[PDB]
Amino acid sequence: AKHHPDLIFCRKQAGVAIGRLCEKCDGKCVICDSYVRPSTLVRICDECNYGSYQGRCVICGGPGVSDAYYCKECTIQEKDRDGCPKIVNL
Ligand SMILES: [Zn+2]
Ligand SMILES: [Zn+2]
Ligand SMILES: [Zn+2]
Repeated sequence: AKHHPDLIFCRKQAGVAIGRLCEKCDGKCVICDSYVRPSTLVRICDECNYGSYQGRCVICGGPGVSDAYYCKECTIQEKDRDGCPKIVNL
């Protein structure tokens, strides 16, 4: 999370690529880490989808087994409207 100073939200325009979650993170919200009920499918930007992290867990980088969602509280607070929710290093 950030917290960290070199870490931040990509927030680039999301495209058609769908964020994933590993077995460990399944059900968890990409933004708040809660298990509030899933509300909207996570999409990531073309750059976050490229490379080593492709198809990997959007939260931890583990092997993706299911699609990531924003929870209902997050969609109410409009956290899905900011763009790509992946944490990046910069
Ligand atoms: Zn949430
Ligand atoms: Zn991104
Ligand atoms: Zn994970």
